[PDB]
Amino acid sequence: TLLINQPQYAWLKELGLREENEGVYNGSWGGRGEVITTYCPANNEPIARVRQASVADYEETVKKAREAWKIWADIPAPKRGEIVRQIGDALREKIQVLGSLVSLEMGKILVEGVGEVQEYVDICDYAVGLSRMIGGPILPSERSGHALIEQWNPVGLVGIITAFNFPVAVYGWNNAIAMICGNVCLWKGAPTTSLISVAVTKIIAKVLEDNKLPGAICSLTCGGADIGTAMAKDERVNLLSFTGSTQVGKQVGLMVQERFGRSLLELGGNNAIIAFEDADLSLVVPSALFAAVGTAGQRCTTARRLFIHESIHDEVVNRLKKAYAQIRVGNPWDPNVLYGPLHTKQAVSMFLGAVEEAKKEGGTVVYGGKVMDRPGNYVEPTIVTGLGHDASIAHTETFAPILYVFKFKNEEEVFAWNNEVKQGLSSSIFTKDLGRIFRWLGPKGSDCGIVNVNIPTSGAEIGGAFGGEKHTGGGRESGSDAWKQYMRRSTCTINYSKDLPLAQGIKFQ
Amino acid sequence: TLLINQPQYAWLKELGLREENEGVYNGSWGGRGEVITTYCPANNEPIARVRQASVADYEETVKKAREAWKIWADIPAPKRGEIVRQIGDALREKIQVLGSLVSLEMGKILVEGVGEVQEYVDICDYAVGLSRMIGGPILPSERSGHALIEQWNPVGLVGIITAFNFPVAVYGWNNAIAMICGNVCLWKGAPTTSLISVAVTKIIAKVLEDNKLPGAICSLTCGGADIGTAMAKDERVNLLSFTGSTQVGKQVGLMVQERFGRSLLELGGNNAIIAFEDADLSLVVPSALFAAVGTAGQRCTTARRLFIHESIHDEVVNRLKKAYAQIRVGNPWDPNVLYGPLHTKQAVSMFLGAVEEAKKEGGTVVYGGKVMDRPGNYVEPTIVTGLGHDASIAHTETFAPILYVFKFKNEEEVFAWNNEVKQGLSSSIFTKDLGRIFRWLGPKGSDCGIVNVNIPTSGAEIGGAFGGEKHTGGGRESGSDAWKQYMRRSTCTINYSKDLPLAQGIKFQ
Amino acid sequence: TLLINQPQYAWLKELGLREENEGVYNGSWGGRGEVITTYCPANNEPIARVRQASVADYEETVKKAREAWKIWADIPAPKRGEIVRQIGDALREKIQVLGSLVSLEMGKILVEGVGEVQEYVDICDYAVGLSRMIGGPILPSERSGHALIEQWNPVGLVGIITAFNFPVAVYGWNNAIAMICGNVCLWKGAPTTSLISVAVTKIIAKVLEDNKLPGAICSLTCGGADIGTAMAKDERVNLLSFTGSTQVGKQVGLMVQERFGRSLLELGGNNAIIAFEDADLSLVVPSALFAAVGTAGQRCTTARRLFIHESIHDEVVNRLKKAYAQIRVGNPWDPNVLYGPLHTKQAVSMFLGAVEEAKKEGGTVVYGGKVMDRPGNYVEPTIVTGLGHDASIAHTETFAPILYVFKFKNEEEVFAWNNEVKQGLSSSIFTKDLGRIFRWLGPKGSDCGIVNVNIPTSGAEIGGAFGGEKHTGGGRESGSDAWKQYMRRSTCTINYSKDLPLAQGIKF
Amino acid sequence: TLLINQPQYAWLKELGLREENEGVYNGSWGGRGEVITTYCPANNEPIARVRQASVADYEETVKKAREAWKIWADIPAPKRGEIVRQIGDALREKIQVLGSLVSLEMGKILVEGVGEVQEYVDICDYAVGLSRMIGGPILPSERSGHALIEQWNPVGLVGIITAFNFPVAVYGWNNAIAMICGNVCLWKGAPTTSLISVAVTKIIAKVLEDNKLPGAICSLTCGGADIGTAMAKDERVNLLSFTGSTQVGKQVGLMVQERFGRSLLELGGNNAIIAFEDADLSLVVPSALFAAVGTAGQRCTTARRLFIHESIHDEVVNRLKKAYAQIRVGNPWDPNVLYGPLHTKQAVSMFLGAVEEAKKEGGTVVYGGKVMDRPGNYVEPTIVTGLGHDASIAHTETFAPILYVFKFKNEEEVFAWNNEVKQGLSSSIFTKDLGRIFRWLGPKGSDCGIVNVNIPTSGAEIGGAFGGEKHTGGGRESGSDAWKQYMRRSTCTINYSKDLPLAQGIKFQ
Ligand SMILES: *C(=O)c1ccc(N(CC)CC)cc1
Repeated sequence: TLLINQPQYAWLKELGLREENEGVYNGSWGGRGEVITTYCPANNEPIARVRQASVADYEETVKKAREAWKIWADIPAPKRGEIVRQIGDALREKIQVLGSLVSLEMGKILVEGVGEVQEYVDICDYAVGLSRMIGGPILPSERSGHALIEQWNPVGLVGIITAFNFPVAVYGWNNAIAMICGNVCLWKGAPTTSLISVAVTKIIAKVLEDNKLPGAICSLTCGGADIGTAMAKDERVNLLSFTGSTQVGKQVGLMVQERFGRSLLELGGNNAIIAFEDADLSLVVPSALFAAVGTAGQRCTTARRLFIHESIHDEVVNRLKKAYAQIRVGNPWDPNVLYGPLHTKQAVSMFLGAVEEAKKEGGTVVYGGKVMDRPGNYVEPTIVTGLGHDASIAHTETFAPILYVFKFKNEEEVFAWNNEVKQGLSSSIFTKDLGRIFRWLGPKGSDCGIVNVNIPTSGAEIGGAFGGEKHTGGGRESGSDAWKQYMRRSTCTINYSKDLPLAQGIKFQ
Repeated sequence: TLLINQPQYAWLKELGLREENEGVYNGSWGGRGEVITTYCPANNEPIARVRQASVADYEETVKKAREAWKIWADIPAPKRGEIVRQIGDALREKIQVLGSLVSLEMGKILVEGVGEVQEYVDICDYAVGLSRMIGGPILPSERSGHALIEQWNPVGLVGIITAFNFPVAVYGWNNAIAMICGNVCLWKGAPTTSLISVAVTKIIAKVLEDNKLPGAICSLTCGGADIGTAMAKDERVNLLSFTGSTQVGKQVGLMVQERFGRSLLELGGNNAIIAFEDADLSLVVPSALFAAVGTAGQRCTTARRLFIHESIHDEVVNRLKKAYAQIRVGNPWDPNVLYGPLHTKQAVSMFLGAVEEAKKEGGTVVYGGKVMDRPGNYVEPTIVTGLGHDASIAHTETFAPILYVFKFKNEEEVFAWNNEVKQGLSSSIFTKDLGRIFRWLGPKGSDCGIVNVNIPTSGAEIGGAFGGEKHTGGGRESGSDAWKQYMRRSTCTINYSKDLPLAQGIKFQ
Repeated sequence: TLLINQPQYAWLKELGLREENEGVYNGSWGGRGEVITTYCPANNEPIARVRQASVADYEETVKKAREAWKIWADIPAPKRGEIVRQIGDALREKIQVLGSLVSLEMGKILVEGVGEVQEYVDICDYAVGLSRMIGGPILPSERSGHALIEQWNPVGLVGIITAFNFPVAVYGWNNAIAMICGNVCLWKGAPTTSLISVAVTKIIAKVLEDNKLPGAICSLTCGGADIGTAMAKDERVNLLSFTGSTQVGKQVGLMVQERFGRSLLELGGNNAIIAFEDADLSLVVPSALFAAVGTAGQRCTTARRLFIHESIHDEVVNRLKKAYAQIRVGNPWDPNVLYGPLHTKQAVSMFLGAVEEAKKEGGTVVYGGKVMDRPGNYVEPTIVTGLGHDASIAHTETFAPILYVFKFKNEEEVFAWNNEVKQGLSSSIFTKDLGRIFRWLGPKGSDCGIVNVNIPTSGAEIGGAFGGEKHTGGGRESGSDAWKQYMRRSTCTINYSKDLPLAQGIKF
Repeated sequence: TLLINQPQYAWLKELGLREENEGVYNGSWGGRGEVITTYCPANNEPIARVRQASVADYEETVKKAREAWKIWADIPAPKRGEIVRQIGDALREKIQVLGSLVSLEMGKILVEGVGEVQEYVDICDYAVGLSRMIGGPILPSERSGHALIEQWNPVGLVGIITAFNFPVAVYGWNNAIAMICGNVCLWKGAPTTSLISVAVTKIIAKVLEDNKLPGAICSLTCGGADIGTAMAKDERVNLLSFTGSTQVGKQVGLMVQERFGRSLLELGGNNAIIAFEDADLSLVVPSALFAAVGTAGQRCTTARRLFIHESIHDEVVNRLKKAYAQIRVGNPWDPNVLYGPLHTKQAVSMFLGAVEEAKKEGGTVVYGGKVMDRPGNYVEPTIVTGLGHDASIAHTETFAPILYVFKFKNEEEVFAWNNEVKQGLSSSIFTKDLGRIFRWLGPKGSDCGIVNVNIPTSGAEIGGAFGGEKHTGGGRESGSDAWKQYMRRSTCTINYSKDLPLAQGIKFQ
């Protein structure tokens, strides 16, 4: 029996969810594709069903979205910002129930569920002001009687593919920025968080409908690999923002590049925390814990590698283990719980696989490493010591709560060890040395898109451009001038004079 | 026998050119790959020889360049700008002999040869000031006692692959920007302009060596497709700047995405001039002429499509016909010449082929279309009417002086025809209508990277970012914030406070 | 009796307004100064009274404001933006009663009273995003192992003196930008719009109070010339944003410059519309009309000079006559009314004085020019022809609905005539000539702070920096990088190396 | 007799200086005012004479510069940059003789004389690139069919009044920026450095004339307070850049404000150095020495106040006195000499008076404090301890090598002590504490325009905006966006649509 049919989950109806929901929106609701059932990862019980998009659904949707763009692009950017502001308020009005759904279908703890929705509300308030600012410089032309200007226009249709772990905010940050930039959007979320994608889409839909705007401006085509690949190969998709694993992201990027389209890739992470001898241990230990076990280690910015100086290595590990024992586990919707279940049953298997490989490669499990004997997809937060820093499994992103601890001696080698992996999302060092801090930020420091000091790998905010380097994709979202990725630059020369070109010996007229 | 061994060409020696020249520079001069002889396209005679890089030479060069980066990247950006300043002066001191070499080996007329070198001089002076400006904003953090900064660092090794038509300035614009940004450069130019590449490298090498800097900061590895492919597949090449055809650029782009590297693609063009009924025809006819026949139609920004409104179609054509008949043909280095040869004999084959396919697709040759009985690779400037705007040969970049003329009635359809091709480099309308001019610059206007008004498609300067959209690659060079393509962005959060994270019910210390 | 005591004006109570109101706020409410009574320009009746600030009130308010700054400047800018966001929402909840108060105490039509409040609401939303963006560039130092950064910090206390014609939004645009930039604010509104100042202050106070912040962050000291003069001389006022007449602003600027303080001046205007022969007359006539008679000619951006090409002059004027006679007059809060009363009785007399002085200078009144025989400060919309462009009364800002119409021949001279006056706020041409348009925007073009094409002199918005040149002050508000005027710049070089200076022959 | 008649100073003729020189340059060279004689501060001997500007000279010059502006303003900004580039070149060619003139007439040592000319050279190279960059943003209008652009135009005539201590570079940095911004310049340098002003003018004059440009673009009218006051009152001076004392600057500022003009004020300084307990003393001692005695303590950024923590107070003071004794004083035009003479005889009097006023204030001279028995205006570098930090002479800018030393205990109070004075030009702290450094840069830190860490108060470069706060004037020169002070902003809304305003119940046509 589906949870949404049980009286205790009647609050799901406040998001407009039913026993069977439509997973396509383009002004109209539909879905002739495969009917998927999503499950609560805390108890493996089925919640509700979503009818995904068929190829024909995708086709019709893309066409409706591009026709809607003809209208949306002619709307002044500040007025597009007004729509985004209204989307912000609309999310506020549903922040608790939507945050509850995120906890229910995805499995993160409630304050992170609500918090993720707040991140979307926050990016909306940000995009409202940015909508009056987007543009380029007026340059002084070297030619008398000419103007030189930099114009920015929408790319057209922005395809948005998102991962499971942040089923609201990742789309949200692409949505808010793309909309003020005059783009229409097409969403294909993770299949396992389909209800969430429908819930958000319903909220946005009403805002567009109340303002007499075509709903295809924020289109939805639920589905899996097939819909996603279609988006990657569709020339009508002017920008494809892909958020997910490196393995899938590599193929999406290659498909987009094949058709000379634009891609925005936000891929995997393997982020390290480095603790030098002069570090504040009262700061290092709790920072490492929450960055490693937060969301059960299912953040792209999760701390997965911990380099500690030889002098303080044993102490920091011992203090970590005593703190790992206090981590409260249970239902994600339980306010006393710090630590929820993994998203899927396969995630649990990957967890055990990495643990076994780590041990085989000489590692030692000083805490955890076992599956919790209880309903749901619960595993113990895990700390592994002894592995060589260049161990294969350590160089591999395992989307699970496993922290590999390494020893080091000097600044030069430990910087290289942070950079020696293929991923390049987030990084952090903990130290008080002024010279070291700036070298860390310099050309011989971290090669990551996020480079932090005395704050763990999860430290980011709206004002800055978010993304990573190398195998992380190189794309950027949110702040700074990240909006430029959602627009096309044109360099324009306007001759307003009555001057004629030099004839060069040629008799004209 | 070689031209360089003749008295009238003794000026070649002033560029340090000999009978056979080493085609590899990395601090040392060498080359053990295939020997190539480059020819003057004006008379099809051998000039001199260059010993190209072997694969082993390339490996050695990359190693030395990356080692040279360790030193170059530690040098303050303004001091890197001082180096670029001296490069500019060195080019100034050799501008006539180098300009002549460009005219001799590539085949553009002398004023454009010198002019191209002048462009490298100008971008150097520009980069000097820019070296003191590159960087990111300090942002206000949402967290108390935290600083949020945006850092920019060199990507490292910048591979530059350039085309034949601008064998100096294309590399030059990439070089000046990359160097102030802290990168080392490895250059592979077009094989048929190898002497020009060696000459430029000698000039830069002397500056680097006079400043006691490792010469591998500006490395050279002359070679063909194999050396290029090696660069495209080399992980040690952080950024690959490719300037060339779309066919080759597509494959280069894919190899780079395959290894999650960075590419900058400046590819083919099929640029259109659109003349409206209200256009000043005394401005249109000369603008169209010079944009079409300039550099024997071998500019990437060459005008290849000419849309004329029905009312003025025949008048513009006749005036172009009478104007074309006055174009002065001769050797590039001859005074007061306007039109030289095509670069290769194969390029002449393409010319004839496109002409044949044109009249087979319904086109009429109203001027030119034939080869000139003269030493070298000389063809007649050509005007073709009657072709449908969607004809296959019209949607193709034929790098020869062929101008396709079309009729249009209204503004909506003619904007679409400019945009319907796969290329998206440059575009121009000639009109006096205020509204139309802004619609042209707007979201419903040209889709090109360069959108001009009352100035032909060749209209571009340093101050702005240069590049195109769609199949042109998306890359940008020179002005605005194009320097960000040669650097990696990091978003950095610095905790300078003594605050500790919330305990969340866990007892630490 | 007072208007606030009559049943039909009971809606005033929704704004916290009483018979007699405190005109001082600094976390606490008070007022031991003189009691002022403001009046309704539509019927010359008293609305309610306000206790203005005494000297002691001013002193304790400044001190409390600078104390509150120690807390406010430590609050991260994005969080300050959140406060400004809540102020925006609080304004939305009172947008109709506040807009009605503006129509009542100031005199503009209801849609503009509401419209002015909406402008404050919009600048708040704008400031929210901007609060995450304010800052300077990290620059590449020429010194190895050195960092070069441009920092921006709040100036501290920002004094805000405002005019009567826009008694809500002018303060609003200053308040929103100043707050995200980390400053505290002291507001001295126009005396004749004291109730509006109190009402707006009550709205902001609750938000600050609900968020457990010191109320002095947005302080209010109602008062006249003496309080304003004090702010101009007070070294504890790090920035004085002044919005008012040129005459007053000049003295304000000199006092602030005397003590090496910072000033932001937004002063008078004498804004011109120029209609060339190639202009769309269907655009020119209604644009000229609304720009000239809007808010009874009481905008700083109001069109006062109209230059028309001699070939279209007579046609334009005639069409303006026919349009002017359809202008609907009445109560500003009454529907379909386009035209309310002047702000004060003094303004009416100044209106008549300019009319007579224009006749004596050789001008001709082709429409209006008289006082309307009705309750309130109502005067007819006026069009004056025949004056020479260099006439004294034309060069003078008369804050009243008077439009001076001139003829011109060439583009060169008419550009000079727009620039020849002392004011330099707004300017507009109506033409289709591509070249002329860019010349208008160029070095030989308009010398004004606002330079418009095919849109009248009142064409402005939030995204742009708002201000004028020459006798208009030179200050800027709202958009672009106008926030820099509310902060101080510092250029910082940071040596993080272990390298020592060159000994230069000396042994250490 | 004059020093320009002794063949030992024959090199003065390389700058085109004669016995009596014209001090007025517009299109022509004139001077009907008083004839001033300038003296070498090292031997109190007359060098040469300069015929200064009469009132008629000033009126003619002003009128001629405004006519020249009509031509100069039509010249594209990048082409104006080319002129500035040539100015930089001409200075390079005369850097040795002009630098020697600075040492002769002003009194600073030769490397600082040549170095000051190099500063002008460098800002010229900086300006060239900037001239392609100046402008405002294109913004999205909230109105359909409307463009919103920010424009920047020259202010017109930029009047420049400069001090004695930097008689080349201060004008230089004003000139380079003002010119590329399209303004003409009127220069009135310090009366005591008249020869330098004329020499600099002659260099620029040759450049302008060789380019067939009206020489009035860089006009010169030598004079004292009378010419300066006329500029401050002149409505035809759209911008007055004043560089000098706070006393004079105040009155200048008031006059310009009286007539609603623009002023850029760069005034007095009273710069402090704060050394905390955790400071590297190997860095502090030489840093404080060179900052205090540099240019005989006649820099506007000279360190005049020195706050040392009580724990390290006695040591640092001793080390300074030990190093102070090693300072090699002599002729400025002589090698290995670190300290030269004061500029005038009146400067020596002010020096002694300040020494006396500090003794009566309870301070103790621990080194120097007396005049040097030798020709010229030579004084001993002085160190004063025991003074109260709020002593009247301590808050006073005495333009002589006098360093007041104060003790402190905690961070909050010593920050206040740096800000407690009227001056706010430059400030420096020396420490390693991460949190302290950021607080120093924060809202509760220094109130100065230059806020340095681990570098003396003389630390400034081209890239950043140079200027101070409070009684220092508020003006900014050189880097960042300081160029906006030389131009006027306009916010331009362009209606390019065919739309008509709402009739509001009125019948039109
Ligand atoms: C002139 O009357 C005037 C100037 C500025 C404003 N603002 C901007 C601060 C409020 C909309 C209103 C009126």
